Amino acid sequence: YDYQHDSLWQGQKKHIFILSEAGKPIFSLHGNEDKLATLFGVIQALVSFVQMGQDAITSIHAGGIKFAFMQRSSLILVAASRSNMSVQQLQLQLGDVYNQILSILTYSHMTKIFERRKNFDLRRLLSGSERLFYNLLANDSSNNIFTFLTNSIRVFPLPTTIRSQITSAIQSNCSKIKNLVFAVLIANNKLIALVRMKKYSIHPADLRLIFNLVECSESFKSSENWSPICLPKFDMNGYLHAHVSYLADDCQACLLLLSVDRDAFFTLAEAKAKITEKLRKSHCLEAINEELQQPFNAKLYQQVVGIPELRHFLYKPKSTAQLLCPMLRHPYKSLTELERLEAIYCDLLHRIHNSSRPLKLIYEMKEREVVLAWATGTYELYAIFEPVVDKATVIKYVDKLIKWIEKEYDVYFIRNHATF
Amino acid sequence: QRVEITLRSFYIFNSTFGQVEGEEHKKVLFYHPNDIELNTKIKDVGLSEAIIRFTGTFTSEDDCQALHTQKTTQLFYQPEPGYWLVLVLNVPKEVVADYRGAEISDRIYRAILRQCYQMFRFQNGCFSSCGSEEPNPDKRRELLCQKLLQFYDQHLTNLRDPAQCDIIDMLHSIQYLPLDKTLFLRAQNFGTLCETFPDIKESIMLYQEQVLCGGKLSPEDLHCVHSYVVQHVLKVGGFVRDHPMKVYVTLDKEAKPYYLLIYRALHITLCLFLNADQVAPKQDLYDDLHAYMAPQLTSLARDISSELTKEAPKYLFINEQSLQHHTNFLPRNVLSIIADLANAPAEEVQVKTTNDYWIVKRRCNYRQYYVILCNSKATLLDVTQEARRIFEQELTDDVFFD
Amino acid sequence: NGIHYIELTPNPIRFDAVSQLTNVFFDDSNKQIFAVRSGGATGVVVKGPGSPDDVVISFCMSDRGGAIRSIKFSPDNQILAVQRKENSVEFICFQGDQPLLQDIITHQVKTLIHGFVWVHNREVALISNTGVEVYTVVPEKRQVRSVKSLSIGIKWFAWCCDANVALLCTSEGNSLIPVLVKQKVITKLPKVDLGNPSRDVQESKVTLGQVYGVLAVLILQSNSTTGLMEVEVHLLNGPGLAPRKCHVLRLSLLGRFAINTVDNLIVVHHQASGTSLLFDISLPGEVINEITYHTPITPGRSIKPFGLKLILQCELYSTHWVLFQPNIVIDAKLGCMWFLNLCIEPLCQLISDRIRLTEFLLQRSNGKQMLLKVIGQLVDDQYKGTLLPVLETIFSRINKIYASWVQLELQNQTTPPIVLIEQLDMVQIFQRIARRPYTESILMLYLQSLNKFNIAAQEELSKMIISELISNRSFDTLRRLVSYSMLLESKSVACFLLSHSNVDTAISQVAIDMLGRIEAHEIIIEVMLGQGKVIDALRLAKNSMGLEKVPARKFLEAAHKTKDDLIFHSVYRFFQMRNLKLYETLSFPKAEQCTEFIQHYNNTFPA
Repeated sequence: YDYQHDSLWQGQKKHIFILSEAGKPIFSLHGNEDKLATLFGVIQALVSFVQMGQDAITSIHAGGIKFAFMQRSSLILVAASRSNMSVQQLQLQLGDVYNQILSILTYSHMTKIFERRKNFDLRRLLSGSERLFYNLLANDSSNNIFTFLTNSIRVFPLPTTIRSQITSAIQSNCSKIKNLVFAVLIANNKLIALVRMKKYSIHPADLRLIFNLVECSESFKSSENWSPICLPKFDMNGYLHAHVSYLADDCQACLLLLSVDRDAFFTLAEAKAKITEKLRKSHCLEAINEELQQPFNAKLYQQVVGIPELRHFLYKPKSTAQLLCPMLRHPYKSLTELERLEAIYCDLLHRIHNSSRPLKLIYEMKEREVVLAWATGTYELYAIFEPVVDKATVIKYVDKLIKWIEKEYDVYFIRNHATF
Repeated sequence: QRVEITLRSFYIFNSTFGQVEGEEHKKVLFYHPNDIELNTKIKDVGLSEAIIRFTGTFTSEDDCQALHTQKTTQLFYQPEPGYWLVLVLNVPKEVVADYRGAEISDRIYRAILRQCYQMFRFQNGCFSSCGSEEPNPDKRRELLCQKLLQFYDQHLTNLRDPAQCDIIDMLHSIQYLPLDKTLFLRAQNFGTLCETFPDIKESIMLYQEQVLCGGKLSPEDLHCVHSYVVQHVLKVGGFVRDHPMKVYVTLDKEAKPYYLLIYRALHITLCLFLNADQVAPKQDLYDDLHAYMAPQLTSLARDISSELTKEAPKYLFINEQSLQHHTNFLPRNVLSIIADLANAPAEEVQVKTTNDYWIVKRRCNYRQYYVILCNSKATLLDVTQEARRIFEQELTDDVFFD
Repeated sequence: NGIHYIELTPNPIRFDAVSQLTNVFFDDSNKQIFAVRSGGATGVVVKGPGSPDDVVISFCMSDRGGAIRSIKFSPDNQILAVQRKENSVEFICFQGDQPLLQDIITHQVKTLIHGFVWVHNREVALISNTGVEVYTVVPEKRQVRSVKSLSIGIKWFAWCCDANVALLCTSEGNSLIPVLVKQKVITKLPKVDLGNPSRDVQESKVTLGQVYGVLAVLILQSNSTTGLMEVEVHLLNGPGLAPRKCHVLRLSLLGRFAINTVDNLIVVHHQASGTSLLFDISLPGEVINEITYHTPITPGRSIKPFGLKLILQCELYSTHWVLFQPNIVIDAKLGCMWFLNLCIEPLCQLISDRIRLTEFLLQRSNGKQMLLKVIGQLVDDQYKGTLLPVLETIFSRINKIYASWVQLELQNQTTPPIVLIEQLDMVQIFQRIARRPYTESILMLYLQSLNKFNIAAQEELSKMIISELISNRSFDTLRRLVSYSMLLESKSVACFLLSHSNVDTAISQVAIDMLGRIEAHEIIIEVMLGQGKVIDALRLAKNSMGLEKVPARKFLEAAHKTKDDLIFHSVYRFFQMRNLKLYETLSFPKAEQCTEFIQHYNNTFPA
C-alpha cells in the first residue's frame, strides 16, 4: 500500500492518528492502521529525536496543511488539517479524543497495564467502541460545530411552568433513593431538565460525553438498559452505573439515572415508572411532543424575519455554558458557503480570546459580509449583516435584538440547576 | 526576570552532496557559530531533512515553512533548487519557567531571511554560478564555501536587533522626501551625463538616507543599493575608493554585471553604473568627472539644506507600488496587532484593545492607512469622525469619497 | 554666383531719360517722380510708387514765370503747388484730371524762400530766412490766410513725413533745433548737443531718419586721436521729445559715405572699396559712459549686380546715384527707380554664432520661418552632446517675449511683437524626433524653461511627455510631475494615460488618482465594473448619484454574468429594500423590465 501515490487519501481535510510510544498502531481515521506502519515509525523517530534534546514538539506549519502533536501517558496523538483552524483548537480536539479514551477505560487501569508490561496492544481493550470516536470527529461542516467551538450546549425551548412541573415530578418521585447523583432528560440532542446532588457540579465535557453516548447508540429504544460509564472530571478512577431508558413511545425523551452503587436497577426502574405516570397525568408529554412536531421555533423566526438585514448570529452568556442560535436560511444552505461561514466564526473566536493580545470589539466591512463581534462583561455576540448596510443601523438592530433576548431569557436559558 | 527573542544559529545546506558513505559532512556549507563541534552540526541538518521528508508525504517538499517547539522556533527558506537556509530563534521567557512563544510572528523573520539571500545575490550572484570555470564538479563547492564565509562573517555581525521588528522591516519601506518644484528639476537635470560621457548607463541620487532621484531601477534593486550605501559608506568630497566594485542588477532583460561608482558632494551621494564587459576605466575619466561635477552638486546640496532648515494620535500610510511610507512614529501588543492586520478589494477594520486603544485600518488603490488613538474611551460612533479629521489634515485629497 | 545679401528689387520703375530738354524732380512724401518735356508747351509726366497702371497726369499750362525749383501735390491729389521764382510760390486747382485754371493763386515773401511742405490735407507750411509760416488754402474764394508763425534765422532745413518734425539751422551760430508742426500747432524742442566750444557742420553730414519707431539724427564725425570715421546717433526718446545721445557707429575706413535704412537696419555705403556695411542698434556691445559702441555684424561685401532687358548689365556706385533716407535709389542717365531689399538665407551662414543669429532674427519681419528651420536642424540632424546649453539659452530668448505678451494682454478694464513663437509651433518640430533616445532631455528642458517664467503647460506637450516617460520606463518622474500639477488636468490626458494601463499597474494607479482629482466618477465606475468589482462600483454609485437614480438592470446583469450566487443575492436584496423604502412593498415596478431576474432567483433560491 503506497500511500504516497494515492491522491484521494492525501486530499482529505482532516487526519487523526493515535499511536503508542513504541510505534504500535491504535487508531486511524481513514484507512486501516495495518497498512500505515512506516508513517508511525517516522512519527516516533521525530518525537524521540526532538525529545532527546530536552524539548518537545508542538506543531508543524507547511504551505497548505498544519500538524499538531500531543503526548500524555505513553500515547502520541497527531492531528492534521487543511482548514482555517489554529493550533489551539486542534489541541482541544486532541484533548477531547483523550477524554473519550479515559471515558472508555479508567486512567488507573491503563497506567497499571503499561507500567507492569510495555509493548501492549490496546486495541483489544478498546474494541467495539469505534462509533464513539467516529461520531465525535464527524462534527465538521445542519450545525453542531458551533457547540464545539463555543463549548456550550443548547436548551430545549419551553414555558417556565412546564419545566418547573417536570423538575417537581423528578424531585418528588426520586427523593428516597440514596447514592443518586444525577438525573438527565434529553430530547432531540437538546437539554430539558437536569437534577443534581449538592456539592456536585456537572462539567461541560462530561455532559457532552453523555450526549454523544445517547446519540451513538440505537438499541436504547429496544428495552431497558444498564451500562457503566466513567466521568473523567468527576472521578478518573471508577465507574458510575447508568439506568438508561426512553420515556414512552409517544414522547421520544431519553432519561438517564446515574448512580455509584451497582445494585440499584429495580429501584430506579420503579422510579422511572412513577415519574412517567406522574408526567402523563399532569399533561406534560403533550407540550414536548407538540414542540418536537414543529420544524423550527415560531417567535424567534418572526423576530429574525423582522430584521431584513440579518443573516446569522451567535449568543452566549459568560456566567453559564449555553448557546442560542437561529436556523439556517437560503444564502447559507449549501456546503460551499457553510464552510466560509465556519471559517469566519473560527477566525473571530480566535481573535477575541487570544491570551497575548486580547480584544474587546471587532467591526469589519468586507465584500460579501459585514461582521460584528462584541464581548462584554455579561454576554458575547457574533453577528453577520448584508454588505451594503450602513453603520448607524447596525447599532439599533443589535440593541433591539439584545433587549428582546433580555426578556425572553427564561424560555431559552436555564439559570440555576435544581438539586435533590 | 524576562528575556526577549535571541538568535541561536543560522545555517545553509544542500543534501545532494554526501551520498557516499563516510563523507556526510560535505553537505554543510555554512554554520554560524564556528566553535560548535561537527557532530552537533550534523544532527541539526539531519533533523531538518527529516522534517522535509515527513512533510513530503502529504504536500510538496517546497511548501515546508516553519517548525515550532517549546523552547525554539526554526524557519526554512529555499532560494534555488537544492539549497536551504535555516534560522533558529529562542522564545521569550518569564520566571516555574513560563514560555511565551505565541508572541512570535513568522512573516517578519521570513522577510529577514529573504533579505539575507537578496543581499548576497546583489554582489556575488546565484549559488549555482560561482566557480563556473572549474570543470571538476567537486572543486566548485570549495569556492562557494569560501565566498559564503567571507560574506556571512560580516553580514550577521551587523544584523538588526531581533527584539525590535515592525511593519517597516516586513514591507521594505523608505521614508518620503518632500521637496519643491525648482530644486527637483535642477536635480533631475543631472541625468544628462549620458550624452556627454556615453559609458554611463544609469545614475541615482541620495540625500542623506533618503531617495531623491531613482530613475529606471526597480524598487528592490534600489533598496539593495540604499542598504549597501548606508551600511558601507555613510556609517563607515570625491570618489570613494584597480578594478572597481562589481554588482549584479537587471535593467533591460536579465541580470548582468556592472561597475558601481560612488561620488560624495556634502550630503548628496551619486551612484553611477558602467559596463563590466570592457576594461576598467582609467584615471582620466575620474579627473574629468570630478572637474565637471565639483561646483554644481555642491551648490545644489547647499541650497537644499537652506530650504530644509528654513522649513498624540499616530498615523502610518504605506504605498505598495513604490514601497514608501509616511509616518510620525506604543506598547508591544499594539504593534503585534498592526502586524497581524497587515497584508485586493477595499476594506475597513476598527479594533479596540483591552487597554483602551483604537486601531483603524483602511485599504484603497494599492495603499494602506493606519490610525492609532490612545488613552481615550470613546464609543464606536465618534471614532469614525476622529479618524476622518486626521485623514483630512495629512491627506490633501480624499480618496474614500466621504 | 558668389554670396550676396543686399539686393535691388527685380522690377524697376522706368521713366523718361534725362536729356537737355528734360529734368527730374522727386517728392518723397508721396513718392512722385516728376519729369518735364520742353518739346511741347512744357508737358509733364508724373509717376507713382505702387500703381500698376498709373495714367500720367499731363498738365501743359506752365509757360511763363522762369525756372522751376519745387513741385508738390496735396496728399489726396487735389491741389497742385509749384515754385517758379525765388520769392513766389503758386498754387493751381486740380479738379478731375484737368486744371481748369483761370486766375492762379500767388504769394509774396520778404526773403528768399527755401521750401514748403504739406503739413495736412489742406494747408502748406513755408520756411524762409526770417522763419517758419503756415498758410491755409481754399478754392471757394481763391485766398490763403496765415494761422501761426515764428521768426528764426535759417540756413537749410531737413524734413520728415511720419513724425511731422523739421530740423533747422541758425544763422547766429552752428546749432541745430527740432520743431513740430501740426494743425495750428507749432512747438519748439531743446537743441542737439555737440560741445561747449561750438563746432561747425555741413549739409552732407546730417541726416534725419526713423529707427524702431523713434526719430534719430545721424552725424558723421572723425576722431581727433584716430583719423577713422564714425556716425553719432541722437535719439528723440527723452522726456517729451528731447535729444539724448545713445549710440556711436564705427567704420574704420576713409572716404565718402552715405547712410540709409533697410528693414530697421542702418546701412552705410562706400565707393572706393565697393562694399556696404550693416549695423543694428538692438544688439549689445561695448558699453562705456552709458554709450554702446558698435561693429559690423558681417565682413564687408557688395551689392548683387543687376541686369536689365532693354542682357546688358548696369554700372554700380556711380556719380549720379542719389540716395534718400528710406530705401530709394534714383539714377540720372538711366532713368530708373529702385528699392533695396534684404536676403536672410545667406546671412544664416555668415553669422555662425547661433545665439547672435537668434537675437538678430527675432526682430525681423520674416524671421519666424528661418528660426524654426535652424532649430529643427539643431534638434534633428546636427545633434551633439555639447549643444544643450545653446538650446537652453535659445529657449530663454523666446519664452521671455512670450511671457511679456501674455501678461500685457491679460490686463483689462471693463501691437504684438514682430516674431512670436508659441507651444503649437515648437511641438510640430518635436514630433519629427519622437521615439529616439535623446528626446526626454529636450522636453524636460523646455518644460523647465516654461516653469521659470510662470507659463503653464498645455495638452499636447503633456501627451508627449507622458508617452516618452512611459516608453523609457520612468515612473518616479511621472509621479512627481503629476504631484506638482505640471500636466493639464483634463479627460483627454486621463483617458490617454488609462489607455496605457496594460504595460504596468502604476500607470493605472496614476490614472485613477487623476480621475479622482477632477471628479469623473463615471469612468471609475465603468473601470471597476470591467475589472469585476461590482459591489464596490455599486457603493460608489450610491454616493455619486442618489438612491432613486441607481439603475437596476445593469448591475443585476453584471451580477448574473459574475456566475456567483451570493453577489446576486446581495444586489437583489439591495433593490428589494430600496423598493420597500420607496413604494412600501417588495415588488419590482412593471416599468423596470426585470422579468428574467425574478425567475432566475426563484430557480436558484427556492422558497
